Amino acid sequence: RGEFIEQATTQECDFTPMLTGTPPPIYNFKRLVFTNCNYNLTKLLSLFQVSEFSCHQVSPSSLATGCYSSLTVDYFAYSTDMSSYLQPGSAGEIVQFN
Amino acid sequence: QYGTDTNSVCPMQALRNDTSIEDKLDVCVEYSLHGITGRGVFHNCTS
Amino acid sequence: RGEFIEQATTQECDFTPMLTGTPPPIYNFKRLVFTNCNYNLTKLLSLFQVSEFSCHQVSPSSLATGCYSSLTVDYFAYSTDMSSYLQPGSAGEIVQFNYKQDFSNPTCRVLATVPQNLTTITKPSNYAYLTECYKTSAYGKNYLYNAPGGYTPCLSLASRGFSTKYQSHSDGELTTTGYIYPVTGNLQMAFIISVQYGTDTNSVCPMQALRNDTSIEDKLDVCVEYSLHGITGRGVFHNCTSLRNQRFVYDTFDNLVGYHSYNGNYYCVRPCVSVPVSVIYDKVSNSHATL
Amino acid sequence: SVDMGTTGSGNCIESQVQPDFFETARNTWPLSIDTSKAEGVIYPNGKSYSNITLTYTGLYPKAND
Amino acid sequence: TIISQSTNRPIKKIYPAFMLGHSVGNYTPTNITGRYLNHTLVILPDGCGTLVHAFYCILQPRTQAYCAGASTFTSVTVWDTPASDCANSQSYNRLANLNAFKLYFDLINCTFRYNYTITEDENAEWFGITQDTQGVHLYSSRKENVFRNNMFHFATLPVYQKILYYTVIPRSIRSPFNDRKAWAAFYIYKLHPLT
Amino acid sequence: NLAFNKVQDAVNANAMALSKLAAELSNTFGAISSSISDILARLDPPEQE
Ligand SMILES: *[C@@H]1O[C@H](CO)[C@@H](O[C@@H]2O[C@H](CO)[C@@H](O[C@@H]3O[C@H](CO[C@H]4O[C@H](CO)[C@@H](O)[C@H](O)[C@@H]4O)[C@@H](O)[C@H](O[C@H]4O[C@H](CO)[C@@H](O)[C@H](O)[C@@H]4O)[C@@H]3O)[C@H](O)[C@H]2NC(C)=O)[C@H](O)[C@H]1NC(C)=O
Ligand SMILES: *[C@@H]1O[C@H](CO[C@@H]2O[C@@H](C)[C@@H](O)[C@@H](O)[C@@H]2O)[C@@H](O[C@@H]2O[C@H](CO)[C@@H](O[C@@H]3O[C@H](CO)[C@@H](O)[C@H](O)[C@@H]3O)[C@H](O)[C@H]2NC(C)=O)[C@H](O)[C@H]1NC(C)=O
Ligand SMILES: *[C@@H]1O[C@H](CO)[C@@H](O[C@@H]2O[C@H](CO)[C@@H](O[C@@H]3O[C@H](CO)[C@@H](O)[C@H](O)[C@@H]3O)[C@H](O)[C@H]2NC(C)=O)[C@H](O)[C@H]1NC(C)=O
Ligand SMILES: *[C@@H]1O[C@H](CO)[C@@H](O[C@@H]2O[C@H](CO)[C@@H](O[C@@H]3O[C@H](CO)[C@@H](O)[C@H](O)[C@@H]3O)[C@H](O)[C@H]2NC(C)=O)[C@H](O)[C@H]1NC(C)=O
Ligand SMILES: *[C@@H]1O[C@H](CO)[C@@H](O[C@@H]2O[C@H](CO)[C@@H](O)[C@H](O)[C@H]2NC(C)=O)[C@H](O)[C@H]1NC(C)=O
Ligand SMILES: *[C@@H]1O[C@H](CO)[C@@H](O[C@@H]2O[C@H](CO)[C@@H](O)[C@H](O)[C@H]2NC(C)=O)[C@H](O)[C@H]1NC(C)=O
Ligand SMILES: *[C@@H]1O[C@H](CO)[C@@H](O[C@@H]2O[C@H](CO)[C@@H](O)[C@H](O)[C@H]2NC(C)=O)[C@H](O)[C@H]1NC(C)=O
Ligand SMILES: *[C@@H]1O[C@H](CO)[C@@H](O[C@@H]2O[C@H](CO)[C@@H](O)[C@H](O)[C@H]2NC(C)=O)[C@H](O)[C@H]1NC(C)=O
Ligand SMILES: *[C@@H]1O[C@H](CO)[C@@H](O[C@@H]2O[C@H](CO)[C@@H](O)[C@H](O)[C@H]2NC(C)=O)[C@H](O)[C@H]1NC(C)=O
Ligand SMILES: CCCCC/C=C/C/C=C/CCCCCCCC(=O)O
Ligand SMILES: CCCCC/C=C/C/C=C/CCCCCCCC(=O)O
Ligand SMILES: *[C@@H]1O[C@H](CO)[C@@H](O)[C@H](O)[C@H]1NC(C)=O
Ligand SMILES: [Zn+2]
Ligand SMILES: [Zn+2]
Ligand SMILES: [Zn+2]
Repeated sequence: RGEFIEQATTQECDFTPMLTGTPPPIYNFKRLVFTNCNYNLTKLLSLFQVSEFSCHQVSPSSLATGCYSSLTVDYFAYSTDMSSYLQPGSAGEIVQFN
Repeated sequence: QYGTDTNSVCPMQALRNDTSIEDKLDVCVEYSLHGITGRGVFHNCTS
Repeated sequence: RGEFIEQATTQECDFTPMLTGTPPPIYNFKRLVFTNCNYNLTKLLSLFQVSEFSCHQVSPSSLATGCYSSLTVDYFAYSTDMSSYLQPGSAGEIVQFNYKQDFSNPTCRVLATVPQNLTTITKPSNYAYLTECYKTSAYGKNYLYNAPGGYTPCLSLASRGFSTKYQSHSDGELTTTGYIYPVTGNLQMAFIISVQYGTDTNSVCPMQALRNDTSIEDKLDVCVEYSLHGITGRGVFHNCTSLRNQRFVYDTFDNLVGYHSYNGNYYCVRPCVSVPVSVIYDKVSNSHATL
Repeated sequence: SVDMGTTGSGNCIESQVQPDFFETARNTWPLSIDTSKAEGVIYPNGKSYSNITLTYTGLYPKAND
Repeated sequence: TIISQSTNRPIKKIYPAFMLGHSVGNYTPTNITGRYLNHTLVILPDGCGTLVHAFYCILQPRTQAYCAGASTFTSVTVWDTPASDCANSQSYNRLANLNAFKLYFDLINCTFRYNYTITEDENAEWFGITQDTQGVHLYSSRKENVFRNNMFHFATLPVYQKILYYTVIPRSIRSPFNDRKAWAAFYIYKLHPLT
Repeated sequence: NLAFNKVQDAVNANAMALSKLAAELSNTFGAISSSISDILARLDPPEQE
């Protein structure tokens, strides 16, 4: 089997707000929405030391090789030792109020 | 989100223009057109 | 229900290469394959401090009490804090260029820490892994990715060694880059275990499952649980008189119907409920009979 | 490093390379794969089967190769 | 007989030999292709058709005359002497081909060394080889019944690097002028993923 | 005419069988997608099965 790929040319997605300044608290999280742009995921992921990831109906590897209609990212400052309080179904105050 | 129409948010590693469909007309190929993927055979048609 | 266990006697599996010397880097992992031998899993696991395990289509407890046709183990030095990069579906460089776990067979992923008292294992100087492996092309970098369970194409280039961070080696068309960082504290390792189950005899069994409770002569007329050369089930054995050098007889529908035992007898194998039973009932007299 | 025996000492015997004498038309004896006789078929591992027809996907030679 | 187009002799069965490796290059002195680099898997029959060798070591060429490291090198050919090696079934020389092979190369850092006993006969047979994660697998029709053409697994070799190339080792029998026998040809068919 | 109506009923039944057969290929049946290619592109082998 051969190959056939057609893609339009777009500009670069702006990730500078997330990579500059002080990240906000969890209750005041920052949201970014990207449409009609391209991103260099390798550059972004190299800047960080990942401790854990959990995906639903998708895989991180697929997010580096597939196209989508929209990309939304919410980010905030958070201590890793409180990871359990962000898990689906948690009964803590993080899910209730943050 | 995945849209049935064109998907305009793509990584740079997937940015390519290997549109050599003219030479690959009579062959089963894997196509990736604006976020739409699959397998099929392309036949010259008028529309 | 009774018991019926028949197992052959084999030698001990050789785990000495894994327990001696310096474990290799992730991109140069060592592979061991065991067939027709027995192992003492309790002794092996006691030597290590397990931090996490993840199994697919199998459980660690079952791996200590069951027989298999083959046992494959891949091991290498790996820091525990990079555990997320070994997870299925990761987008990091570890899966792309160092090691991709295969899921075509039941498998387990184990991370463990080597204790100080285990002096037979020697610490390496640094942890190492490859960051990229590509071929030069007109368009740009043509990356080469690891197949599941295979080695990286840049293995020969990586053998030259890395002395500094982001050091690159090239031999023309191929180019690779490596990353190193010192080992602090106790050594940490990784273990990728895979097993296969065969319809024939399974010659790889733990020592805890090595028994010869072949008292089938006294347990003929009773439903029993049998474990014969890795084949398990429930049934009733009937004395019978009876293709090739095989101890198991199967019907067209893959039902176990006949067995050849160590004693020399041949037994018919039937499920614990096999005899048809019908009841003739009369409502007027409230009487019943059996056919 | 397993023991591979005594190291060789001496000279190697000369050989003459004449491919014309081996790949000529007179020494052509073709023999194709006959699927009716199941030539070149590797028996499946583990278990045997008797009086049955099964479909397998594995490594097999092409018919009439 | 290939050496003499006139004489005709009854055909006898002969076993092949192979070298399998992961990378190939040139023989440096003569610039002749077909040199296996790093660890190489070698399968060699011996014992006048009663033994087969299998080892995985680095081949280091020797600079003696007509050997791999010399300028008079033409091919890697293994030979045997039927008068001495195959005089009788009781005094078969089991290391004749191995000794001949050691003259071309020095064997360095061999991981393993295996051998298998073959019963002498004149029946036709089949031989196969594959590779997967577990290692390199050998198949033969002499395992269960030599009068059926089905091949059965009999060995597994601990070679885990992916094998990309193989080369047939030519053989030449130094038979006396009296016998000058003829040898049966063998055919190689490639396997494919098929239903 | 009832007898004339039964002819159209038979034709409609013949059409309905093929309509039922064709429409079932567009259902996801609870999966992330109705296309095998999308499943292979968006997921990894442990979760594709
Ligand atoms: C079929 O394959 C098998 C297995 O590979 C071969 O068996 C080996 O044969 C070699 C000789 O070719 C043996 O090597 C010799 O072993 C002697 C004793 O070795 C002890 O230690 C080893 C390792 O633990 C044990 O396996 C073994 O049982 C003994 O306990 C040594 O004394 C020999 O050294 C002397 O000879 C060599 C010759 O090269 C000299 O270099 C030395 O200086 C010294 O003079 C030698 O190493 C080997 O041990 C055998 N292994 C086994 C497991 O049996 C068969 O030979 C082979 N059959 C064939 C080819 O026909
Ligand atoms: C080459 O020749 C040998 C020798 O066989 C003899 O010479 C042939 C020219 C024929 O005339 C043969 O009939 C004659 O015996 C062949 O080996 C022999 O093959 C036959 C084929 O059936 C074997 O017969 C079998 O023998 C066993 C013995 O237990 C029975 O179980 C079987 O039912 C069957 O009869 C015979 O034993 C075998 N002999 C030896 C010593 O191995 C050989 O096959 C032939 N090769 C080819 C490629 O044609
Ligand atoms: C995504 O981002 C990464 C990181 O910014 C890009 O990789 C980088 O690409 C540049 C330009 O090709 C490389 O610079 C060159 O590096 C070599 C190193 O020897 C040097 O000789 C050259 O003069 C030049 O500076 C850079 O090394 C490289 N970095 C890494 C870590 O690979 C990448 O190209 C981006 N991807 C896309 C698709 O745009
Ligand atoms: C699997 O390996 C373990 C560990 O090597 C084996 O257990 C050990 O078995 C030995 C021999 O039976 C025990 O030694 C004895 O210990 C007592 C302790 O009081 C002492 O009195 C005796 O003189 C003797 O040395 C050893 O303690 C025991 N260790 C542990 C941790 O239980 C085990 O037997 C092996 N399993 C199989 C199936 O072979
Ligand atoms: C692939 O090729 C197409 C067709 O040439 C490119 O589409 C053109 O893009 C340029 C800007 O790069 C526009 O000025 C043209 O109008 C576009 N043409 C059409 C017909 O739409 C497309 O950008 C290329 N994609 C790549 C290089 O990723
Ligand atoms: C269970 O008993 C059988 C039957 O006695 C054992 O099989 C024998 O094993 C010995 C070596 O231990 C061989 O010499 C015999 O030839 C074997 N006999 C047969 C009929 O195969 C078997 O090893 C025992 N299994 C155990 C003790 O785990
Ligand atoms: C192995 O030897 C062959 C020749 O036997 C080499 O091919 C030569 O390559 C040079 C350099 O590009 C050319 O000038 C010659 O014309 C080539 N000769 C032939 C006959 O094609 C080959 O490069 C060598 N390979 C290695 C890896 O050294
Ligand atoms: C496999 O063999 C090749 C060629 O003999 C070796 O490649 C050489 O490696 C040395 C040491 O790193 C380099 O300095 C040479 O330039 C290489 N030569 C060539 C011709 O490529 C390689 O080392 C061997 N592989 C291993 C794992 O030892
Ligand atoms: C065969 O293996 C030996 C032992 O592992 C290797 O010898 C080592 O070679 C390295 C690299 O040159 C030296 O620094 C070591 O000191 C050697 N060790 C010993 C104990 O001699 C040898 O390189 C290998 N031979 C090959 C790959 O051809
Ligand atoms: C450590 C608390 C121990 C609780 C002991 C007794 C509890 C009685 C009932 C408790 C409900 C379950 C609470 C589980 C909370 C998990 C953490 C979280 O999701 O936030
Ligand atoms: C910490 C990085 C934060 C990324 C912020 C924005 C990302 C835009 C899209 C990203 C694709 C998902 C990457 C998930 C990587 C998980 C870790 C791994 O599997 O290697
Ligand atoms: C082999 O090739 C080299 C060039 O790489 C050349 O110098 C040498 O003479 C050649 N040797 C022979 C025997 O042709
Ligand atoms: Zn067409
Ligand atoms: Zn009964
Ligand atoms: Zn095998």
